Amino acid sequence: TIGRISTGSKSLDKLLGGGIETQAITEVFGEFGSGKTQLAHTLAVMVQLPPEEGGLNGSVIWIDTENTFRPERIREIAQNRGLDPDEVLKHIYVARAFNSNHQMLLVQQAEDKIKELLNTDRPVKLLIVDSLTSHFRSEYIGRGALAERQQKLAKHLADLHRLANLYDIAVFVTNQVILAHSATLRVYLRKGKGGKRIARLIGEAVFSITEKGIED
Ligand SMILES: Nc1nc2c(ncn2[C@@H]2O[C@H](COP(=O)(O)OP(=O)(O)OP(=O)(O)O)[C@@H](O)[C@H]2O)c(=O)[nH]1
Ligand SMILES: [Mg+2]
Repeated sequence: TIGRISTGSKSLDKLLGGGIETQAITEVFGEFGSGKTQLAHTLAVMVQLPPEEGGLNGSVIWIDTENTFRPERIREIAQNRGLDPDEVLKHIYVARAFNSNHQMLLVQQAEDKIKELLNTDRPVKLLIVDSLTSHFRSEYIGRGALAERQQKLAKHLADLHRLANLYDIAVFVTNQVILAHSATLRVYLRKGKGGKRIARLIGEAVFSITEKGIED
């Protein structure tokens, strides 16, 4: 069965069919400030809620490539949704990827953690890669790079799709914006009037960024 993780926004959840899915890679893409990292921090709390509150009683693996994970933003979102900020942080396993090759290795390490927690009452249910593409865009540049970059990212995305399907995990990846993509679901995020963010699947959802992370 596909699990669904609430985003915190009822509007965005509706657009997604109820939340971010397990057994799928969901890519959010959009310009600087569009909400990609804030959505990631909000899902890393939401997935820890029980299912009747929109979570999967799950743990989180987060591969951070631009040093934008903020443990205090997690604690705030958790505190404000009525969860213990330190227990929520204990269930997020963060690793910094130093380059695209290290990023690829970290996905194989993630399988070790996933296997370990599979017999626990908080199995990994969410794997975040923020940003999926930043290192690949820095490292593979110039004539011949398009093909090489796309082949390396296809292998990385295949590794991630295997973990999502084999272990019933939601994979959530971000991309800052003609080239091919292989996410299961692609969600375009942009800034709207009045501080809102607007999401479109590639209706529209509208959400805010608040003390609770993301919400309508
Ligand atoms: N309340 C709160 N808002 C924040 C915080 N950090 C960022 N924001 C707001 O959230 C908006 C969305 O930011 P992000 O999710 O980081 O943007 P992004 O899409 O990841 O951007 P890039 O990483 O630059 O591609 C920002 O414009 C800020 O207005 C925070 O720690 N607390
Ligand atoms: Mg970001």
